[PDB]
Amino acid sequence: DPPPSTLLKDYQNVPGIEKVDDVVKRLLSLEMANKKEMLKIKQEQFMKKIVANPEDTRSLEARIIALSVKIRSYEEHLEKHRKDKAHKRYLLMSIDQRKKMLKNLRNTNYDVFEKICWGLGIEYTFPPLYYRRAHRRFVTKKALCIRVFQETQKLKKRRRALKAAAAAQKQ
Amino acid sequence: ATLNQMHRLGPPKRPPRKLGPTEGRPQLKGVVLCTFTRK
Amino acid sequence: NPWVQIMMFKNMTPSPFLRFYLDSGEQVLVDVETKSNKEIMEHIRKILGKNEETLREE
Amino acid sequence: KNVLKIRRRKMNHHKYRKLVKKTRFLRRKVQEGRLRRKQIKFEKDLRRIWLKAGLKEAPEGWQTPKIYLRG
Amino acid sequence: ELMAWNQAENRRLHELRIARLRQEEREQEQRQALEQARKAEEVQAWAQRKE
Amino acid sequence: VRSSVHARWIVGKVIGTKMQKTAKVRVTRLVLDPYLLKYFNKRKTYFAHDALQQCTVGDIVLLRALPVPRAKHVKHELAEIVFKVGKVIDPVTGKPCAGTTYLESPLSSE
RNA sequence: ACCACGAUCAAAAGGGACAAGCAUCAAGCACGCAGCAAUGCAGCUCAAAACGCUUAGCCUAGCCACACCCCCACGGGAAACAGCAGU
RNA sequence: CCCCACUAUGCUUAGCCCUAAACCUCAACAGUUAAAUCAACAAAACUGCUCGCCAGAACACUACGAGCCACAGCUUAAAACUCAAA
Ligand SMILES: [K+]
Ligand SMILES: [K+]
Ligand SMILES: [Mg+2]
Ligand SMILES: [Mg+2]
Ligand SMILES: [Mg+2]
Ligand SMILES: [Mg+2]
Ligand SMILES: [Mg+2]
Ligand SMILES: [Mg+2]
Ligand SMILES: [Mg+2]
Ligand SMILES: [Mg+2]
Ligand SMILES: [Mg+2]
Ligand SMILES: [Mg+2]
Ligand SMILES: [Mg+2]
Ligand SMILES: [Mg+2]
Ligand SMILES: [Mg+2]
Ligand SMILES: [Mg+2]
Ligand SMILES: [Mg+2]
Ligand SMILES: [Mg+2]
Ligand SMILES: [Mg+2]
Repeated sequence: DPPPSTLLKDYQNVPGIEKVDDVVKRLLSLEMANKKEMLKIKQEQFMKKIVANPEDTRSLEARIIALSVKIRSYEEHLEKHRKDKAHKRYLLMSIDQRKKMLKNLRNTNYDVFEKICWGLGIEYTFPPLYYRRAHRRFVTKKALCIRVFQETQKLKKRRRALKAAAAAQKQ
Repeated sequence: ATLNQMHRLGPPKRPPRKLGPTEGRPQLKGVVLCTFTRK
Repeated sequence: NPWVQIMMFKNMTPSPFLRFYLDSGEQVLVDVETKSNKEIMEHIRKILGKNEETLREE
Repeated sequence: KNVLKIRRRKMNHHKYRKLVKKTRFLRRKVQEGRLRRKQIKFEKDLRRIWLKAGLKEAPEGWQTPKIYLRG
Repeated sequence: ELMAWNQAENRRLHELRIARLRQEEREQEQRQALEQARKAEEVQAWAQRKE
Repeated sequence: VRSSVHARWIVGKVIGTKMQKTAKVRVTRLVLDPYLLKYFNKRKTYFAHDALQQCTVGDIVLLRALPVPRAKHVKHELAEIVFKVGKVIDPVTGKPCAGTTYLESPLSSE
C-alpha cells in the first residue's frame, strides 16, 4: 500500500504543497482520508506503470486496472468480513468481468495483454471446457482409472526387457 | 421457441404408438377359462 | 457451393474484406469497404464465378 | 381463480407424508439394503476396469472406499 | 487477368481510403484541439479551487 | 498434388496446443437446416502438424492436407497463421490493428 | 486373344459422409501426440451429446447383411430346404 | 375454535438444511403508440433479439435411477391401468 504520508491525488500537483506546515501535510495525506482515497493512488500508480497513456481511462487497459483495484479491495474487505455475502458476490462477479476484459484484450492487443498481466500480477487461465459435478463415485473411479493406467504402463515395460533378454540369448 | 432453439431441439419426437389389448394384432386366439356377467 | 467452407469473422480488422483460398495455394483478397452487397456479389462472380456458358454446358 | 388444483395436491401431499410416517421403519430397512447393493455395484464397476486392462488384482495399494455410508 | 484486375481494384480502393483518412485526421485535430483547450480550462479552474 | 485426405484446405481456430508439434484446430462449416432452411455453424476438430510449435490458442490458421496422414488423427499441417491472436495485421493495408482500430496509421508510410 | 504402362470393372487399405428412441445412458477409462530408434510428453472423446441401452434390413433400375449355431469356423455343438414343390 | 400455564422454537456464536402463493404467478436487452386497439378477465396493444420453459386430465411435489453434511429430507422425474374430459 502507498505510505500514509502520501498526499491525496487532488493535492499532489498544487504549487507549494512541499512548503506548507507539517500539520497541513497530515491533513492532505492518506492518513487522514478514507480507504477509497488510498485506492485512487493505487490506480494511478498502476496506470503510469502499465498503460502507454495514463490519462486515457476508457481504454480496455485502464478498465482492467480500475477493476483490479476494486478486486483487491473486496478481497481485503472479505478477509475481515467472511460472512458478507453481498461483497462476496461482488468479488466473484468482478473476477468474472476482468476475465472477460482480459479475454477481449488478449484477442485484440497481445503485447498490451502481456504488460497488463505482468504489471498486475495476473496469471491468465483458460476456462475448462466442461463444468460438471465431480461427485464421490466419479472422483473415486477417475482415481482408480489413473492407477490402472499407471500399472499397465509399468507391466508393458517389464514385457520389453524380458523379450529383449531372451532375444540376446539366442545370439 | 426461437430458431436456434427449434434447430437445437430438432423435429418433435412423436412417442411410439401404444399397443392395445391385442398387442397390435387384428385378432387373437383364446381358451375360455370362466364365464360370468359384469355390471 | 455446399462444399466451399465459409467462415465469418467480426470486428477483427478496421475494414471489411473477403479472402478466398484456392486449391493451387493462391489467395485472393477482395476489399469490400464502401461497396454495396450487390456490388460484392457481382465482383466475386466476375473474378471467381463460373460464367453462364460454363453453366449451360454442365 | 379457485384453489381446486392446489387442493388436489394438498391432499396428495398430506397422504404421502402420512404414509411415509406409517412405514418409516420399513423404508429405512429398504434404503439400507439398496445402499449395500449400490456399493457392490460400484465395486464391480471398478473391478471390471482393472480386469479388462490385463491386471489380475487391484492396483498396488488401492482400497475401494465406501462412498455411500453416512459416516 | 481477373486476379490482376482484382489487385487493381484493390489499389483503387486504397487511394480512396487514404484520401478519406486524411480528411478524418484534419477533423480529429480540430476536435482534439478544442478538447485540450476546454480540458486545460477545467484543470486551471480545478487547480485554482484546490490551491 | 494428389492426397488421400478429404479436406484439402480448411480455415480454423486453434483450440489446443498441448500435443507435441500438433495444433488442435476447430473448423466450422455452414450447414443448412432442412426444415428451417437456415444455416447453422457445424464445428469439427482437426489435428494439424506444427513443426515449429508456433501456434497459439485462439489464432486463425490455414491447414493444408498432407499427402498421407502422419498419425491416426493428424491429416493436415499448418500452412499459414491467418490471424495471430491479439497480433492481427490488416491485409487491406498491411498495418497492425487492435480490433477495429489501427495501431499504426496507414498514412505513416503514405 | 497376347503385350496393353491404356480403358473398363472393382476388392483390400487411407480420408470423408451415412437410421430411430432414451440424458433417469454424463462422463468414457488409454480412448492421444512426438521421435529413425531409444524413448519422451500426458494427452484423446464428450451437454454442438462422447460412452451406453433399446428398436429397426436400407437411401429400392436396386443395395447391404446372413447362409443351422458358437460375430469368424482350424476346432466344437452337431447333422442343417432362409433353392423349388411339399410337410 | 375460546381461557390459563409452560416447552421446542423465534435471539447470539459456529456449522448444516436449500424449501415458499421464493407470485408484482407478467424473463433479459432494445424499441413503438400507427395501423387491425382488443376472445374474456387481469395490470392497454405490439415489434426486434436471445435464453429458459410448455404440449389433454389424472396417476404425480409419486415410483425407480442418480446426486447431495440432506436418512420420515431435497433436487431431477416417469410408466402401467383409468377417463372424455379436465
Ligand atoms: K452368422
Ligand atoms: K403474489
Ligand atoms: Mg374469489
Ligand atoms: Mg389424490
Ligand atoms: Mg473398400
Ligand atoms: Mg427411472
Ligand atoms: Mg431384426
Ligand atoms: Mg433351416
Ligand atoms: Mg456362420
Ligand atoms: Mg420352400
Ligand atoms: Mg424458551
Ligand atoms: Mg437483537
Ligand atoms: Mg416475497
Ligand atoms: Mg414463478
Ligand atoms: Mg434470463
Ligand atoms: Mg398430463
Ligand atoms: Mg415440495
Ligand atoms: Mg420425492
Ligand atoms: Mg429414491
